[PDB]
Amino acid sequence: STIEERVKKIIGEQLGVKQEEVTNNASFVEDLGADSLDTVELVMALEEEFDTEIPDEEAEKITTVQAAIDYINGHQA
Amino acid sequence: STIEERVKKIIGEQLGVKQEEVTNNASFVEDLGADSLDTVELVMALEEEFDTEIPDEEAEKITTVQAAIDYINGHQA
Amino acid sequence: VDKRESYTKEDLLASGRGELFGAKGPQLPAPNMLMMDRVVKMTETGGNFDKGYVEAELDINPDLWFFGCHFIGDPVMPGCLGLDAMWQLVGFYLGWLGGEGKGRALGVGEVKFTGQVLPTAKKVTYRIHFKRIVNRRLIMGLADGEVLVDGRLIYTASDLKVGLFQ
Amino acid sequence: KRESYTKEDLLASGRGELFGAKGPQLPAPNMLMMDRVVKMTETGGNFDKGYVEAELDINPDLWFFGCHFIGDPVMPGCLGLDAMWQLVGFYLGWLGGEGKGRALGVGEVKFTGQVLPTAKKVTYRIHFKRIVNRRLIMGLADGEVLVDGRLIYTASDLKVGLFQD
Ligand SMILES: *C(CCCCCCC)CS(O)(O)CCCNC(=O)CCNC(=O)[C@H](O)C(C)(C)COP(*)(=O)O
Ligand SMILES: *[C@@H](CCCCCCC)CS(O)(O)CCCNC(=O)CCNC(=O)[C@H](O)C(C)(C)COP(*)(=O)O
Repeated sequence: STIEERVKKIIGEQLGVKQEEVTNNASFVEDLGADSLDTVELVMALEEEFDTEIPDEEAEKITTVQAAIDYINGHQA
Repeated sequence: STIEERVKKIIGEQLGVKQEEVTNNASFVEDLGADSLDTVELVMALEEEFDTEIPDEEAEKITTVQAAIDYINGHQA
Repeated sequence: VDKRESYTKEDLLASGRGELFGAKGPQLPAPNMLMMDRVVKMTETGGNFDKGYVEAELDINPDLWFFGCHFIGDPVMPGCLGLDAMWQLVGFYLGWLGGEGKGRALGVGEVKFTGQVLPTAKKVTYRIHFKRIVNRRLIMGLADGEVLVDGRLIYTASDLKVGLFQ
Repeated sequence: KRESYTKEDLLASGRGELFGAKGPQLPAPNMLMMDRVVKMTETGGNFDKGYVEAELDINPDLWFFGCHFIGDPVMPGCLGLDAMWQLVGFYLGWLGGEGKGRALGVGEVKFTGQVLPTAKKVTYRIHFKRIVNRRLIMGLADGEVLVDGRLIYTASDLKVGLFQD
């Protein structure tokens, strides 16, 4: 599962938080310090790294680390 | 590729010309239209492509396609 | 908002008052930060990525305020104001599409200034090529831009980013 | 040479009266985007190749707040970016460089917070990476903009040059 760890790497970089803080059920907005901008850039960073376009309202539902992981899994296989 | 062709490519894109223009005798400013910014950027692009540092006093003498080639082949080809 | 494909200076001054795209739409800056006199073309498709295009102009006159101070005895149009025009135009476009919120520049990738605008010039032209519009809690536009003076390309900006926020 | 400059020194710079007759000028008001230069060193900064720190006091009477935007005042990001270009250029002059200043570009700029008229002070930090002394004298640097101690803008690879004729 390179997926789960690679996604945690991207989230950590984009939201500028520590490796320790990127737990699986952590909320980008509530738990991490993410605003509306960090969130857009986050999803766009996932699109760029893994080569997958997903419309804006497939996103706005990816709110946590589990969601991002879960979502990209299905689109990678 | 050869040192000669990599140097020519960098010169080409940096100065906005394709290879048939980049002749060994071609002078950056007299023949290829470079200004003071283009020449600074060109030599820096050379430093980066060939992973070498060129001092300003040296850079100042790189004014033709052949001089860039000779410089790179001489340090340390 | 009823899309038109071009806008006059009066339309742009109305935009600065909040009276062009309705109160909830973004505003342009008013003078002296407004950096265009008109928008001459706006399309939903077209541009280098076929995802949208805007073209705008600014008339050049030696009495423009910035020539007097940047610099004393050496007038030139500040590059930062050309870049602001491009951010202004991205935000304006988001409004034109119907986006609501306050406009904010978010950043830019590479900017290159290779020539200058002198007070003897006639006209500066801005071209914006849209790459992506994100319609989320934040509305964001991503574009490349070009600035020309009298037909001559002088500035480029990759990955201009502007958003509308609530 | 001095390592810090007052408002009066920066106004002198805009009249071409601080460095040499041949040194670069800062912009005059209303394009001058600092009130003071607090520190300037040849070493130090994140790359140990030069550092500048400067400040701008924030007051609701500043011209740009009235027009950008009416009903929603905020300091234009482009003007904070111009302060960074101004400081890179000022630094080249400070080292004794001759010619007219010109911004050349920047690599990437991110704006993650804003300056409201209720803020007290904006701080600019410039970290030099490289100076090229050729017919064009060019400085390359990273910049940071902070408001009341919080980082809000970053710029990588600010480029400014001093040119003749
Ligand atoms: C004001 C801000 C500059 C801050 C410098 C302060 C130092 C005191 C003037 S602008 O820089 O904003 C002018 C607009 C942007 N840049 C330009 O117009 C210059 C673009 N580049 C060129 O024209 C060429 O590269 C030049 C002439 C510089 C090459 O020189 P060379 O051939 O001798
Ligand atoms: C005005 C010129 C821009 C004109 C473009 C709009 C025309 C309609 C001044 S600036 O936009 O440049 C102010 C520059 C500083 N940048 C900002 O203030 C926004 C920076 N980003 C943020 O503050 C966050 O990303 C926020 C919190 C606003 C994200 O919002 P989100 O949680 O919904």
